[PDB]
Amino acid sequence: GSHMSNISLIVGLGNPGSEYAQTRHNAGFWFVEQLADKYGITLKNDPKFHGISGRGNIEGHDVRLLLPMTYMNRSGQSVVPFSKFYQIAPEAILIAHDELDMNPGVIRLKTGGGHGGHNGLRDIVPHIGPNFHRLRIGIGHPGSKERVSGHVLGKAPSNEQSLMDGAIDHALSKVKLLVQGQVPQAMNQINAYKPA
Repeated sequence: GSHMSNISLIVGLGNPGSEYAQTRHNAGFWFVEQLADKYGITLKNDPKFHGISGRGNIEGHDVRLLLPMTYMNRSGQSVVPFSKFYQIAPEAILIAHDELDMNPGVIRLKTGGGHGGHNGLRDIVPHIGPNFHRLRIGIGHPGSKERVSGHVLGKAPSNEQSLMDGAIDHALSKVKLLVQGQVPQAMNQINAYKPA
């Protein structure tokens, strides 16, 4: 299984299909797909766990990557059995996700807390509890609750996309600290990111 707070499972939240791939609610997929490319981790079909998953070495540590293919609001139907099967405790899990409550170009590492209204996290916390780490990728808020769907399921304008892409790239550079268990240092260095 996992060991301490070395991160050994990195989950990206999102929806399956080309129609959702460029939407804000797929920010977690963007991070994990980019991470997989950086480290040469193959993301392959994983029907048993309703996802796409991979396993490989990040900086000398055996790490698994997971993209649920459940649709966002059923993400726990992938994350929970996967983490349980591989005996990965929440403390060794990082979940990357879009964050309505932060600006595009803001990114933060958080440990614990609730779902903040996020429908993917809402499907995960009841089962494994809150004590996993989160890479909160700011996407902004559309105003009202009524608008949250056409917002998260929208394709950001280019300036916002650039801001998010730069923040994601910064976070990729800090995964080495996370897989090494250096959560405090990673939190400081991720949270300090500015776009300009």
